[PDB]
Amino acid sequence: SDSQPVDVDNIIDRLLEVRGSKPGQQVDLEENEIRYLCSKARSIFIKQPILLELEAPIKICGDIHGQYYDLLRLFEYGGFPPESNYLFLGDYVDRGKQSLETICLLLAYKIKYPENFFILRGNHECASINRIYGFYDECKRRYNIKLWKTFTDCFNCLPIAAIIDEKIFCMHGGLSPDLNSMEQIRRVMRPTDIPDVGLLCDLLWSDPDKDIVGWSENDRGVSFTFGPDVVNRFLQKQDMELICRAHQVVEDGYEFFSKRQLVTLFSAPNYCGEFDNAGAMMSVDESLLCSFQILKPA
Ligand SMILES: [Mn+2]
Ligand SMILES: [Mn+2]
Repeated sequence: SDSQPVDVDNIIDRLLEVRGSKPGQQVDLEENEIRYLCSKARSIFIKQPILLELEAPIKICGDIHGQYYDLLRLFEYGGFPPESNYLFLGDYVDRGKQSLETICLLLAYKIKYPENFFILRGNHECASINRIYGFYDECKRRYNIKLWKTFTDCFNCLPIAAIIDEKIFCMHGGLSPDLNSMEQIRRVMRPTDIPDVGLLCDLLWSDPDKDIVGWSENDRGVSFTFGPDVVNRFLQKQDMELICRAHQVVEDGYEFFSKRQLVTLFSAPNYCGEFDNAGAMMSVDESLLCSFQILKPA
């Protein structure tokens, strides 16, 4: 009577209520509502495979980094669920100052539309990184450290890659020298933190590099860079048409690599208030043709 079961439809309403407002306006979610979001989505993440098999049509977004009103802006261009299906590619928290609203809306939509809304792990969906780039501060300030740990236990169960109609391979970062076969991705055990070495690390951290042949060291201090030859060989070996990744700011919101064999998507316009970039959202139709909706910075 005083207690109630958490209602996901009700939480989505309060999250979308600030649509007509200024960036900065928060959303009071109750601490048990957020634990419900984390625990219910965690259960869905664990049931669903760690390598998602998805079907077009689908809209795809890159990094968000707590720019919550840009998340709302993306849904205004793409169609609020369930009007469009979605795949997000990671990096939901840190750097911006409304990571809480950002991840909460995504978890809510994962729970409400579990067969039509999908989110992948990025390298900022790890307790170690997000305790230096902002999400830890934000949870502590607005709630408490124990809630932040509820998020990271959930983050540790996030799927790590996706395949769209056997032809588009999707991940936050890039390829790995240890990616022997897709089965190796399916066997990655959850929950786990992101290691400093190995297949899972590279999937969430590696970068393409136009000026390299093969694999070289990554200036991020972790994982590697790969050249156009690496993408070419992987698509031949795996019989696929496109790698769709995020993880890097790109001026026009999207940017191809190795003769359009790989695309980088970035969905946070005017990233950090510094970069003057657009955001892009990639639309994949049943013919597996890709088009881009562009969100220029306000
Ligand atoms: Mn990022
Ligand atoms: Mn990243």
